[PDB]
This record gives sequence, structure tokens and C-alpha cells, in this order.
Amino acid sequence: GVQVETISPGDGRTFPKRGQTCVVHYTGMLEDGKKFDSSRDRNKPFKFMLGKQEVIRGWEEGVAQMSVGQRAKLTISPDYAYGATGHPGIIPPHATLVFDVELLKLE
Amino acid sequence: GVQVETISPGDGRTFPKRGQTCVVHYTGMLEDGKKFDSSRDRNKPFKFMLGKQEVIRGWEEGVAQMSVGQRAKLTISPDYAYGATGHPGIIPPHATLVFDVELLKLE
Ligand SMILES: C=CC[C@@H]1/C=C(\C)C[C@H](C)C[C@H](OC)[C@H]2O[C@@](O)(C(=O)C(=O)N3CCCC[C@H]3C(=O)O[C@H](/C(C)=C/[C@@H]3CC[C@@H](O)[C@H](OC)C3)[C@H](C)[C@@H](O)CC1=O)[C@H](C)C[C@@H]2OC
Ligand SMILES: C=CC[C@@H]1/C=C(\C)C[C@H](C)C[C@H](OC)[C@H]2O[C@@](O)(C(=O)C(=O)N3CCCC[C@H]3C(=O)O[C@H](/C(C)=C/[C@@H]3CC[C@@H](O)[C@H](OC)C3)[C@H](C)[C@@H](O)CC1=O)[C@H](C)C[C@@H]2OC
Repeated sequence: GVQVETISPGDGRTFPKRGQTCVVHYTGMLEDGKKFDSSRDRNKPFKFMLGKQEVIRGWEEGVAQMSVGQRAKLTISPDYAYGATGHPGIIPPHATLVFDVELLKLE
Repeated sequence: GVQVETISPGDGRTFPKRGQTCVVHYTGMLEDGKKFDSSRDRNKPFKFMLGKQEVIRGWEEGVAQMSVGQRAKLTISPDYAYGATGHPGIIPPHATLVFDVELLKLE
């Protein structure tokens, strides 16, 4: 499933609804902290909409639990991410993923 | 995992090794038989190599158990395919996939 652990609290009242665009910054890491990707390194937020199979399920369920301005660590089991296959040449088979996500705005 | 059920036997001696190119024809279906893709409909075999995260894990383990000329049904659990996310706009969350695969040749 997905576990959400809060680094900095959000506003406690504006939570993502389907059809809104979530604007986020993220750093993706393996369980030992090794970074494989980051939008912060590109200085460009990532945007996506809930409800459209646009992101791995771990993100669809984890970001829905965050309010605007919150920064959280999402730990996602392989079945809610790339499972037994992994993602070619970046993520191994059976990997639990850790994302540092900041929900900046809803559009 | 992956279950392999044989429709027509292969030669019983030439099995795929890593670094060989497998040439196949396939039809992918949901568990109720609804077709979502087929190389046979495009009249063009699909080619891939074992060992390179080029296909879902269910195929890497299932085709390794087939010999040249064999036609088999591969039933693949969601964790060995697209898990809880699915594949956007084609495959739902938590779907077991059935592939009719024919191993035509190894290159
Ligand atoms: C159309 C092609 C390019 C298109 C690319 C972008 C818009 C640029 C965007 C910043 C992605 C990154 O590009 C630098 C890069 O992000 C990762 O590094 C990563 O951190 C990650 O895991 N993320 C990204 C941030 C949201 C969560 C997750 C994801 O859900 O990502 C999604 C993903 C890969 C899901 C698959 C989709 C197929 C399903 O079958 C499978 O389901 C099992 C899950 C991405 C957003 C796709 O929806 C759309 C894309 O692919 C991947 C390790 C590899 C990925 O590059 C491809
Ligand atoms: C570079 C982009 C285009 C590139 C496309 C081709 C060479 C054309 C090729 C005939 C694919 C089909 O195009 C008509 C189409 O085949 C499906 O319909 C399907 O029947 C299927 O399931 N197949 C295809 C036959 C082998 C098994 C499986 C697969 O393993 O496919 C792989 C797959 C999607 C794996 C993801 C990769 C990311 C991982 O993170 C994730 O791991 C959880 C698993 C394909 C071969 C990729 O390796 C490479 C591609 O994507 C998918 C439902 C959607 C897919 O279109 C994209």
C-alpha cells in the first residue's frame, strides 16, 4: 500500500479532488536513500491529475491524503509501483520506493 | 507468478537463453477473453531479449519455459504485470492478464 509520513504540515483543509491538477516537487529514492530522480534538480514542478491513471497507484492514494503546502515522505510497496518488473535500467524488481513530495498548489 | 498452459508443443529442446532475441506472435486478453492487443493483427512479430527488463516479468519467466514452435497461454498475476496501477486507458487496476504466445524463432 502507501505509508505517508509528514515532514512539514499542510494547511489541513485543501485536499486533492479528482480532476484538479496537483503541482508538486518530488525526489524519488530507493529504501536506502539512493536518489534515482528529482523534479527539484530540473527546477520545474511536476503536474498531474488524479483519477486518470497518470501516476503509479501509490501516488494516487498517497497525494490524496496530503493538504496544500504539506511535505511528506511516501513509502510505496512494489505492487503499488513497478512490482516484479521494475522500471528498465532505473528501478530493480520488487523495489519499495520512497518519495519526498511537496504539494505546492492545486489548479 | 505466471502459469504456462500449452496449446501446441514446441520442439522440447531449444529453450530461450539470455541475450538471444525471442521472436513471438501474441494476443493479450483480460481474464474474460477481451482482447486489448495483438501482434497477429498487425502481421508483424514482436521481438525482445531476455535479461534486459524489456518485458513485464510474467513474460520473462513464462517465455523462458517455452521451446521453439510452442504456442501457450500465459496467465500473469498483477504483480508480475501492471499491479495496482494498470496501464493507462487499456488495463484496469489489479488485472490478471492472459497472453496467447507463439514462440516462432530465436535469433
Ligand atoms: C509518455 C511517456 C513519458 C511520460 C513522462 C513524463 C510526463 C515526465 C515525468 C516527470 C516522469 C519522469 O521522467 C523524468 C520519470 O519518473 C520516474 O523517475 C519516477 O520518479 C516516478 O516513478 N514517477 C514520476 C513522478 C510521479 C510518480 C511516478 C509515476 O507515476 O510516473 C509515471 C509512470 C512511469 C507510470 C507508468 C506508466 C505505465 C504504467 O503501466 C505503469 O504502471 C505499473 C506506471 C509517468 C509520470 C507517466 O504517467 C508518463 C510518462 O511516462 C520513473 C521511474 C520514470 C519516469 O520516466 C518515464
Ligand atoms: C518506449 C515506449 C514504447 C515501447 C513499445 C513497443 C516496443 C511496441 C510493443 C509491441 C508494445 C505494445 O505496443 C502496441 C503494447 O503492448 C501491450 O498492449 C501488451 O500487450 C503488453 O502488455 N506487452 C507487449 C508484449 C510483451 C509483453 C508486454 C510488455 O512487457 O510490454 C512492454 C511494457 C509496456 C512494459 C512496461 C515498461 C515500463 C515498466 O516500468 C513496466 O513495469 C511494470 C512495464 C513494452 C514492450 C516496453 O518494454 C517498450 C514500450 O513501451 C501493453 C499493455 C502496452 C504496450 O504499448 C506501450
